[PDB]
Amino acid sequence: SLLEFGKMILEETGKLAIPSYSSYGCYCGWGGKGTPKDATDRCCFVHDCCYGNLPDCNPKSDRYKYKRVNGAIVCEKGTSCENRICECDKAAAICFRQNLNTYSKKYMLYPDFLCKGELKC
Amino acid sequence: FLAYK
Repeated sequence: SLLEFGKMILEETGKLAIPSYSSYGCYCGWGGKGTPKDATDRCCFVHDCCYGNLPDCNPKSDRYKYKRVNGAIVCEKGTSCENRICECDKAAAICFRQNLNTYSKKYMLYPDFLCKGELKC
Repeated sequence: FLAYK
């Protein structure tokens, strides 16, 4: 679920998901078009594709269970949708952590008209 | 904070 993914992002990165990732670039938090602006935005593009792979799941509201094993995120077994949604969110949180070194505040509230073209998942 | 994305 969205709130759960937000907490995972905060725990991972130390950034609050809103406002740090909720409107970043072309893909983080809204939008479906254009070339991702940077590696962080690419994480969101891939996460959007990940959710897109699950058209009969509901990642915004469906809560999955996961644990931290030392630092490792381990998705615990729930329904197939929860397992799949968890792996999507785990990957995005890791991706965000891997790219904090290039995260740029200049892409927060990035305007829609600068995001053009379909990029296929 | 830390819902969205």
